[PDB]
Amino acid sequence: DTMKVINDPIHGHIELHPLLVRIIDTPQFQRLRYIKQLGGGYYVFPGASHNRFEHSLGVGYLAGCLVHALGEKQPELQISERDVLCVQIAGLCRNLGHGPFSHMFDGRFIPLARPEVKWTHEQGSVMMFEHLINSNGIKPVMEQYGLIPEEDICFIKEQIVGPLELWPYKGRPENKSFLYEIVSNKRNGIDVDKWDYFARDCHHLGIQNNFDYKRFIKFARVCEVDNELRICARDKEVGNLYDMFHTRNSLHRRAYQHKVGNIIDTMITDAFLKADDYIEITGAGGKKYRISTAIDDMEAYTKLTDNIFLEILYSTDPKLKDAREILKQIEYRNLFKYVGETQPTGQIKIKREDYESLPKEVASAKPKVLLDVKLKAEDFIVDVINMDYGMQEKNPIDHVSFYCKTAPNRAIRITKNQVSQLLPEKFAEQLIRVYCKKVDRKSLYAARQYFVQWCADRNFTKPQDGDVIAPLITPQKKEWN
Amino acid sequence: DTMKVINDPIHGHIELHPLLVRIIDTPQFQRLRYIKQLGGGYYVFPGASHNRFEHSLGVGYLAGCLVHALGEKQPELQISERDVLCVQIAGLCRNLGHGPFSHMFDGRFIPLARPEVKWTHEQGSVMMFEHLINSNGIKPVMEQYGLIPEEDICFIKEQIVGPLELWPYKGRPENKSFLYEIVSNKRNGIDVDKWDYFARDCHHLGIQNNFDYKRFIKFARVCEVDNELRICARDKEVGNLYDMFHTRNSLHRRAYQHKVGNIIDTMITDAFLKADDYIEITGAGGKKYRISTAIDDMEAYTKLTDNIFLEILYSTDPKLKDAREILKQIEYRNLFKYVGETQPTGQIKIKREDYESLPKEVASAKPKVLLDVKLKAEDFIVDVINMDYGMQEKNPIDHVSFYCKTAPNRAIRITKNQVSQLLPEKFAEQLIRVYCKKVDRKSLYAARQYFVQWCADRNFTKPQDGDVIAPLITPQKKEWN
Amino acid sequence: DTMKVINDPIHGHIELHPLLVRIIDTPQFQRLRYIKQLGGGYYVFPGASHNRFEHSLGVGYLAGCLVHALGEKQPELQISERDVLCVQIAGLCRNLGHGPFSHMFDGRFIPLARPEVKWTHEQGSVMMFEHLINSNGIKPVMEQYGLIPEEDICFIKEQIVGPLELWPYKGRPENKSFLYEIVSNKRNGIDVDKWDYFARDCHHLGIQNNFDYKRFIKFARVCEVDNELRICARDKEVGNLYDMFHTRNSLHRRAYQHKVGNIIDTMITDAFLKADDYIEITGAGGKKYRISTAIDDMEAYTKLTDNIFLEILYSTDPKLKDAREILKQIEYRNLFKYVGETQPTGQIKIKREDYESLPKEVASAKPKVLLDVKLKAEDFIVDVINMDYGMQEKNPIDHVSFYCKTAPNRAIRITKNQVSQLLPEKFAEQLIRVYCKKVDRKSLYAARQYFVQWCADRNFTKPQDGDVIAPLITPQKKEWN
Amino acid sequence: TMKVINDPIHGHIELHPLLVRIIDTPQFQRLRYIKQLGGGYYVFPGASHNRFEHSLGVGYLAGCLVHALGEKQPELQISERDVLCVQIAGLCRNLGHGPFSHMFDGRFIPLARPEVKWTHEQGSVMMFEHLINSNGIKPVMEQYGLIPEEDICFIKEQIVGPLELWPYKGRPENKSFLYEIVSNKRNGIDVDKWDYFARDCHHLGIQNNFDYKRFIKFARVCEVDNELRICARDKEVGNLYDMFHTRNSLHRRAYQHKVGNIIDTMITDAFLKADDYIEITGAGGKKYRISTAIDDMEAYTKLTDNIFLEILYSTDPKLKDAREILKQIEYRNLFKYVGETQPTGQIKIKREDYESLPKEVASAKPKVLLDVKLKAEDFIVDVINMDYGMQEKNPIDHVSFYCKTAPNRAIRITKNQVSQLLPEKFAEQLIRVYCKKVDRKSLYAARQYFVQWCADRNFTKPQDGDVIAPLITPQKKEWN
Ligand SMILES: NC1=NCN([C@H]2C[C@H](O)[C@@H](COP(=O)(O)OP(=O)(O)OP(=O)(O)O)O2)C(=O)N1
Ligand SMILES: NC1=NCN([C@H]2C[C@H](O)[C@@H](COP(=O)(O)OP(=O)(O)OP(=O)(O)O)O2)C(=O)N1
Ligand SMILES: NC1=NCN([C@H]2C[C@H](O)[C@@H](COP(=O)(O)OP(=O)(O)OP(=O)(O)O)O2)C(=O)N1
Ligand SMILES: NC1=NCN([C@H]2C[C@H](O)[C@@H](COP(=O)(O)OP(=O)(O)OP(=O)(O)O)O2)C(=O)N1
Ligand SMILES: [Mg+2]
Ligand SMILES: [Mg+2]
Ligand SMILES: [Mg+2]
Ligand SMILES: [Mg+2]
Repeated sequence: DTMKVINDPIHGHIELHPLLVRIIDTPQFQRLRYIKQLGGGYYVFPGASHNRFEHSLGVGYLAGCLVHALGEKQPELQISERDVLCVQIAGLCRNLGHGPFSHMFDGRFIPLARPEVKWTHEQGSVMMFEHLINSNGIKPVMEQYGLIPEEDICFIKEQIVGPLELWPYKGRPENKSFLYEIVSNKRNGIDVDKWDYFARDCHHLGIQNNFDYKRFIKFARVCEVDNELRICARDKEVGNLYDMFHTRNSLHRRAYQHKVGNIIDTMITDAFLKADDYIEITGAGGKKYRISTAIDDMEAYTKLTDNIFLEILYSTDPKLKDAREILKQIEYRNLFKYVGETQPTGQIKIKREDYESLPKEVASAKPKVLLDVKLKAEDFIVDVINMDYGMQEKNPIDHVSFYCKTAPNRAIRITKNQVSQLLPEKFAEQLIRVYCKKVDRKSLYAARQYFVQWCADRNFTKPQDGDVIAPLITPQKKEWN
Repeated sequence: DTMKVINDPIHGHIELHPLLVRIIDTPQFQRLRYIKQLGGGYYVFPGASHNRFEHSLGVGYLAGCLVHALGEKQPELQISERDVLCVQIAGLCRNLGHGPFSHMFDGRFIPLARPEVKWTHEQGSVMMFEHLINSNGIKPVMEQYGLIPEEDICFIKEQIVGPLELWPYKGRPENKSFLYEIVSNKRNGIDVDKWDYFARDCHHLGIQNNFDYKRFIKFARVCEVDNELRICARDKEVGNLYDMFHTRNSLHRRAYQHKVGNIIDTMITDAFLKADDYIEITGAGGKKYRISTAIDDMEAYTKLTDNIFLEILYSTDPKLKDAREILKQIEYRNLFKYVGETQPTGQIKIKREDYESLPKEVASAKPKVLLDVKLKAEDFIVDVINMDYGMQEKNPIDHVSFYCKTAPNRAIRITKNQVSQLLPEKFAEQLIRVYCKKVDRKSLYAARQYFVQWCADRNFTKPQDGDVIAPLITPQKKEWN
Repeated sequence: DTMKVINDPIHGHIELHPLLVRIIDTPQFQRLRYIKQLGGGYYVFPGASHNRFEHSLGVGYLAGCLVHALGEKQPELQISERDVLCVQIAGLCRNLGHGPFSHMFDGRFIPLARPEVKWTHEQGSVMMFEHLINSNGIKPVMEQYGLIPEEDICFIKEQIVGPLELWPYKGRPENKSFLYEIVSNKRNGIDVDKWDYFARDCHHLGIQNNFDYKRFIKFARVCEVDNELRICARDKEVGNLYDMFHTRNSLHRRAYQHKVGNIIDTMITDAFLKADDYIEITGAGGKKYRISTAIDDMEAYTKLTDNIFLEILYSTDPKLKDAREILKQIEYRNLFKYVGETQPTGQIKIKREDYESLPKEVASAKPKVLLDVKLKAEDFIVDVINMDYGMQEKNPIDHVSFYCKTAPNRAIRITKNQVSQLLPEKFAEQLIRVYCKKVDRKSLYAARQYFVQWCADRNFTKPQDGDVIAPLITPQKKEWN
Repeated sequence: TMKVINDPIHGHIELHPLLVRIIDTPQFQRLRYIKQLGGGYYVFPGASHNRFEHSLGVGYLAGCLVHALGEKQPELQISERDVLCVQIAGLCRNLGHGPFSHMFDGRFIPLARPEVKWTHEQGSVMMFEHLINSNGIKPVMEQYGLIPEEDICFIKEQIVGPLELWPYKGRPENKSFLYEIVSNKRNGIDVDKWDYFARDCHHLGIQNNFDYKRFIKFARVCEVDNELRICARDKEVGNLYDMFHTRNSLHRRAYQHKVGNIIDTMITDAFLKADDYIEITGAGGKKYRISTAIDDMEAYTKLTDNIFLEILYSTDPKLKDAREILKQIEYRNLFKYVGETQPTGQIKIKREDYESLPKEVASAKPKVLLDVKLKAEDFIVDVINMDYGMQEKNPIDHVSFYCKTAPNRAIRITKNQVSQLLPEKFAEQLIRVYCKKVDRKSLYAARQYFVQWCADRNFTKPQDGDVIAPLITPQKKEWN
């Protein structure tokens, strides 16, 4: 038996071992062909038609490259063909649990539709994996290639979700600790999933990627850090790591949190809410699930994809009128309208428990201005976006180990002051976007007065356009002028 | 009134006129987001997730580039804003008629489901364009921006499908003849649709593009050729024009006619045929249409997209069983198996009316070999692919006009023997691929012996691997050495 | 007369007006073919073989794109073909005054050869432009295309060096003020020269570019600011402008100030100092000049290119032995050895008058360790590098104007707090690199100890590898751990 | 420890320290001062790249191909030692290039030294010898497990072929396939091409059609006529025809560009007029000329693109003629392109005839009234042989393939098994004519002689023939 070759525009010709092919050629993996990587970003960036499927191949490919690289350079690590496959499998499978429109589903749909449940795509990836394995006769095929399903299935799932329950992992011991850093690096977020999506999202969005993962791979080594074996970067490359998270943040600003992309994701989510009662997805034993409950049964979830959008769009059932009308207004580009953007100030930190209350606050504002129409809470959306370097307030580069040229086996720490003064002083912040559902000229004018008035009242930053959109309101606030 | 900017990975930041934006923001154009450009090719090239929507924006942009370039260099042509917009609209809309999986629908499915009808995506584009214009109050918007609907609608349709019936066109006179060479060039095939898909398909497939469309635009001029003002290429660019069609042929060979890609298209088509009695598509006044009759009402056709594939795959209806199973086999990768490729020799052409007879002819071969199983006509698929330079046996470069540096207004002609001896002798050929529906080790062995024997019997070329797949058959034929 | 097309790998097919062709085809322009853009950088990045010539074509191209784009969108500015040509010429001739190995020459060599005189490549470009025009008969050709020599030459020089002495410019009035911001923007540094070197350097270096100059041009508008017409960016592009300076700093970190690149430049400069007396360059009327004095006569400077490197390398005269040995060490790669890098803490900064004393300070450190050799001051090279966003301590985005979508003719200001808390808190810093001229294991061992001890004594930052290269030294300083 | 180098084409390349010692010599570093495409840079301003970085990439790619063969097929017994000798050959096959690359051994040496037979390959072998001996590389080689007696011979043989029956001494015939990596004499499918396709394209602003990585992935070693050879996958045969189509296309667009070539020619004339006056020092202190530097490697080491500027900046009265030609280049006062034509039917122009062609053009008698009469010396006639690397032969007839169902069995694939759309011929000649007199009247005359001459010889009708010579082309019925 020989390898399958697959051509990918990002990575070129990738070789896939027959076990990986077996996993890929299943309904549970192929499902990822019908889930757009960037959700509603396709409706803003017309090149972003790419799906989770090809992203997963790439992650699997890169996990293999990193593990081979480490193995060829340091044979004393005892990296086995078995470890390589298990890392490739984890990389292939870490995106299995995504739902329709990727981050729209667990980021917006599930939290509103079922506020009580605790669901992430990572948890889904682990459940969908198990389902893939059992439904498809994968265990014997693993054994055929030297894998041991008892330990290795555990290893794979641990790589995706972390500790399943003082070394906390059963899949592998502390001397393979570095394997846990490849696919999903819980310590600092420097992993191959980022490296595929940087290169791949840039290719499709029409933005260029400034981070060189192949250079990182050539400089990476394993060293003993606090009695674990860990992946270490070369000292003088610390600048590139900082830039890696800078790039992540700027891809979030330019594309992933695009103000129209997010409002499209919001309109899609609203339509899913209105359709949730009347759509049925046949699960295991012929049982019936909703869009919001297909997450409890992997056989139903298997069939939950972006197709839901077009089920609703093309439906004739009058119970779906409301859902269908909202999708129709997306097609006509009759979208909820962007009013503006602001941030908090000092150490105001807007908590999740207060998200529901923000539209009422905006409608409660009392601008000293004569207004033709008057707007209510229902007429406002307030979207709160938590921008960070992947570790809330923490600097992930403080959780990175390095080595120097003169003694490559010796791990060292590097602080922000040892690198540059031109680096960020904070590593997290919030943006607040405000939109109005009432879109004629007179409503939009009013929305802008209320909005800027509210920014004034809450001591938020002056919107960039504030003097233009609300010249009677911005003189009131001393901090602004 | 301002231009929308859109960012395209192929062309960068494209500007859209408000009238173009009102056309794009309709159900009839937006449906092109759910039709893959390369149909089944996504299932072989994982980067080829792109859809018809982004290709159409590009054709529209490049149509505008070529018409602006001509207008700037040659003001005497009297090219107006109005002409520019109609060329852009024809370019944006020339792909409106595509069905599910693009060329699969009009090249595999409709010929087999509706043999009696003359259907092309071109004729669909015109029907869909009229439906788009009437359904969305576009005629007053055209008038708002200085177009004259009865004249300009005719012009737009003529650019897409040719004369609607001296000078055969009603929309513009012969002094504007060159404008009909931009979006769909019936004389020699050199047009902006090709240029967009060379660049876009190559970006997504992972095969680099070798044709430079920007260089062609820099050198393009309008000259008088037999009493019409036509587009002329610079003399010493003739070589790049030959390379253009060489590139087109190369992409057909590597990607568009990939042997697995074509058989996935075949399987899907099969699923669609078995499903066609049962799928209802709701059209005008709530009447119901079939997949095969959606082409008869544009309201229904508006809703006929790649969605149909997943409607079938996720159906529970027992009546859709056989269709659903074929699509499920695609997911497991249990595909009909490729047996080999051959071509006709000498004078033999194979006409479209002989296609049905071929699986029978393969089944009737009598290979002199020990064969465990016996295969019937219904076990074989025979795909006949007509490969050419866009004009059957004709050299399209014989239908291009050139100018020289010393007399830029004087059109000339250039023959093949004035360019190079390293150019093709013929400009059309046929490939014949044979596949087997039974996929076991023994049926496949038999399939190979029938196929190679059939090749020998019909005097076709020796398959490349023929001495390996049937070592006992290929000795018999002296022509094969 | 028609346009020359040139194919550039960065911009594609650029059209050049016949006047521009005439300026280009002179010894004074063609000179730039023999001057490497990145100096000694090619000896580290083997892709960086590019010369100032192609970069100059690119700057002129982009200068025309920006002026044409402003003209098309805003006809009310009265941009004439005259203005376009002059801006293009200023763009082409901006780099005429570079010397051998570009920034090496005016950044290292001239300051050490002729400490008293003050020479910049900007003034060199103005003096070389004049000599180009005068020696080649360009004035009459200017007039043949409707330029007015006395106004327009003044305008061209002014766009390069700024005012030649309260509206300070003679070449154009205040109502064309925006034209002074295209080629060399003295207010904030946002200009087309950067845009060309970002794309070009990246293409050659093998590092990818994050900045989209074409997006910036699409969003640019001229608006009234303090009673001046200025170029304004769209408000919500403010983040991209910050990203632009971030990309510049990043290229300086990775490439332009590479530690080995800089030392090669330093070694080359040392060879030129040793050669300076003996190399003769013939200027106006057979007067003889040195490498250091060819900047006084433009006929000599025309003949001063990277060729100097090879004339020294290939020489056999005993007078040049010392120069020739240093260049031979470059070939053998027996370079001065990098010791390490630190930065100053607090807001101490090292003034340019202290730079000479710094090698003596390093030799005067007394690390408490067995050293087999003592090093003297002349064994050390100390390279101090100012990193900023182009305006020393200042935020150049404070000197940029913006407009918003609701009133596109109203200029506004945006402050750093209106953008992001993730931005740099400072805009300038110093790097200090230390190298040793004695390269054997013992001397380098000692240099590391002198070095780290000198960092400790001065309260500079702990070198990243300090614990590894000087473990007997770093324990003394409590703050380091 | 490896050194890492960032190349824009290939990315981060790892160099074994033995490679680094070869590279860090005067003999290898001189390749920094020799442009890959010669006078091409004077037409394509992106093509500033030199032979140095091309050499690195051929070295990297030779390494990639041998490694990949070793990993896929351990039964070939490819050792670390074999990998290093193949990387060195790859690295060193360009060492013998002279100023402006193909200008030097294509134009200047054949005119200045017609007596001698000289190629850049021979020069790469002589330069490699000098590199080794001048820099103490033999003991460094021993230190990494190489054996200089055998391994120097193997490296040389990889560049130049056999140095006089299995013809090779550097390796036995079980390692036959290793001779097919750096410079493949059987069919021209080697890594030198792959690097230049990608590199030249990147700098020229033309996009490359060929996927070398895909080729490496599908490559295998099989036995073919009692010899191990690199074989390709059967279905990749179309890609191989494409590779040669790409090569020809790059020749047409860039390497034989009508002005690039005429700049090479002018530079070549400059070097001919300077040859008596430039002196370059060699071993034992002996002086050599531009034309005789090839006889002494210590002198040849100092002979690079710098000679062009030494001539351009010179003050010596004796160099004035050579200096003026180079100054004509700066001012863009070039010899003028007149046109292009080809022979017809079986006609083939012989290399002994090239000299006489300008006499033929000047001796033509166009029926047109002319102000100027032009002599033989006013014309340059450039004959360019365009092929698929093997004169009239199809290189894909010399490639071995394997199919999926029997990967160890070599097969042959004929052109009719592939496509009817492929070339029927694999070689042709282009004839370009230029005039050294550049005034409008001379150029108009040059055009009438040229088209008359094409008509006399029954060559192809130039493409612009009815426009440039409307009074000459109606005489020829074959043309209309
Ligand atoms: N010339 C060419 N053909 C295919 N191709 C892409 C498609 C796919 O991503 C990858 C492997 O395709 P290939 O056709 O080699 O594989 P297949 O499985 O059909 O053939 P087999 O080896 O089983 O006969 O490359 C590609 O980029 N270029
Ligand atoms: N930083 C960045 N933003 C957007 N963008 C892409 C997306 C889209 O194809 C094109 C225009 O987006 P923009 O955000 O400018 O338009 P929008 O309509 O949302 O803003 P408006 O002008 O209405 O306020 O650019 C892009 O590539 N990079
Ligand atoms: N096929 C091809 N040829 C040239 N070329 C590049 C080189 C050069 O930068 C630009 C213009 O070259 P061209 O050959 O068109 O100009 P030339 O001046 O020799 O021809 P003329 O028009 O005077 O006859 O394009 C290019 O990319 N591809
Ligand atoms: N950030 C960055 N730096 C360098 N670089 C390029 C230059 C060069 O071709 C290759 C290796 O450079 P590096 O700086 O890593 O090596 P050097 O020999 O100086 O460091 P050492 O390891 O000896 O300390 O990469 C690169 O692309 N990006
Ligand atoms: Mg296959
Ligand atoms: Mg908008
Ligand atoms: Mg020309
Ligand atoms: Mg180093």
